[PDB]
Amino acid sequence: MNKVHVSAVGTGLLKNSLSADNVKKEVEDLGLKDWDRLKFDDDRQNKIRDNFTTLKDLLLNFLKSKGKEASAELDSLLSAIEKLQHKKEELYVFLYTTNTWNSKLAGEVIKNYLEEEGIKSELATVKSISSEETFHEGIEDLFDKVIYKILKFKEEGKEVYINATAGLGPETTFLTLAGLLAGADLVYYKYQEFNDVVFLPSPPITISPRYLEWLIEFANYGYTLSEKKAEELGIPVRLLEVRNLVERKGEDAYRLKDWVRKMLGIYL
Amino acid sequence: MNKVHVSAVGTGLLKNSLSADNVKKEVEDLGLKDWDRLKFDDDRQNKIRDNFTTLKDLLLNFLKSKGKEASAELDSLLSAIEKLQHKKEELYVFLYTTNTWNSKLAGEVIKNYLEEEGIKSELATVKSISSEETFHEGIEDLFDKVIYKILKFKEEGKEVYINATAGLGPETTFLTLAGLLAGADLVYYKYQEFNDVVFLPSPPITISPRYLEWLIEFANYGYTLSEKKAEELGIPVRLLEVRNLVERKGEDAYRLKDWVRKMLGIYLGSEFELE
Repeated sequence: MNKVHVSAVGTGLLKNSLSADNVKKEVEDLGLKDWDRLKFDDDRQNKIRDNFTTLKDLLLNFLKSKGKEASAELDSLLSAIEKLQHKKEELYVFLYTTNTWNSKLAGEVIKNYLEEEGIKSELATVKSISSEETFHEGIEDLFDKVIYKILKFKEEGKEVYINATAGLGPETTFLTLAGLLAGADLVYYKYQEFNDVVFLPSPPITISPRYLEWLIEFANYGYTLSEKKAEELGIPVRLLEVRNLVERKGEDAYRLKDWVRKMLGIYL
Repeated sequence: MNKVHVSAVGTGLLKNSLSADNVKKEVEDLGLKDWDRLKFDDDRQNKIRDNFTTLKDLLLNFLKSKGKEASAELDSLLSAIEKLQHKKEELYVFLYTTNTWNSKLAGEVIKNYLEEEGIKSELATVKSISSEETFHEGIEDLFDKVIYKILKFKEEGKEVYINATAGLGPETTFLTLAGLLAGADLVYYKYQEFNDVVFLPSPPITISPRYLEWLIEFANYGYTLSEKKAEELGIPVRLLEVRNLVERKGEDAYRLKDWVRKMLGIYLGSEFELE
């Protein structure tokens, strides 16, 4: 399994499955009508939790019935595997989703489907983003659960392919960017439109070397300074502050942002 | 205008405006029910072109009436401007949209609304992506109309902020990545289910220097290398082929892919192939 595909999983499968009368019936009977849009802390998440095994089998039967197009994630994954001619014996699919019952339901059904197709996979869960505070925690969690896994796959000598299709705006862009900094080989994307997988300009990137030297220096003075130590060591803290890398936390001091610490994990 | 925001414009505004019964009426009278989802070469694009002034004023009055939240683009842009405290005198908004009448309609209304709010802006158009062939041409045009414009704004000494809200999937991942390579300072995004904009980790990035040296070497040898010659230069052509940087041309030749040459224009200058 030298060929890893990485993909987020959303709730599109749950929404699509309401097209089957048997699923719609069960979802309405359980009181789960808008199950594909439940927020992280909606009490109706607990109806999914309580019925998890029976909802898994129900959605796996639906997906078996309808095929890969029931999941935009499966659809992009399996199309890309076909287009790249990756063999099942060489494949590992790293799925991730938010730690919410509706998302985990989708992820486990996709994992079970791939395993019956003879493709090994895992499902990792990341904190939900429900607010601006939790956005930053969510990003850090993506570094720990996903980006560091990419880095480790690359150090084992695996090829890593990122499915940009699935996910909400900012998480997919962050996944792609940080994924490429971690050494991912290629990013792809399926348009439903023309039913074909394209390869994004996936240039291999690094943190700008001027900036990486300054940032590694910070991680030798704790994780703050005073302004006469930054101009001291040729660090344009104004430019660091505009580019969102330091926060004036001190009172003429500067401070190194937690996501930046996580990211230095790629290099140190 | 030393604070430049870059944002795509989509047809969400057109769809949203049908909430207002005066707009819905007028659009339905012209036979423009699905005007937010027309394909680039749908004959109804001509009905938009032919009624453009009328539809512009109608959407602009709807926008005035219902507020910025009728456009995910305006909403993210103006929320971001507020959160960053960017002043009207310092602002310039570079909008871009596909060269289709429904999109140009959305873009002109947003441009007009920003200008009435005292924000100078311009609207560039880029080729439609309607297929796999057109995907690559589409990306090249985004390099030429948007990414090279970011490079120019940076060379003028301006700061550049990218609105990563608006767009289908792949365009905004491309704009984020290539815009950061071109020196963009910050990327932001507005979540619907909150009132506020978040700032993405917008790390300053460059092409990996090992790869940039390898890719520049192709340019010195006519953009093709034998496997043997690639070896003598320390260029791992099979790795480059896995990352889609080169394409195998015959039994024993590797050619730099076209897209890579657009990206190298970031470091060598847009015209570098012509010298």
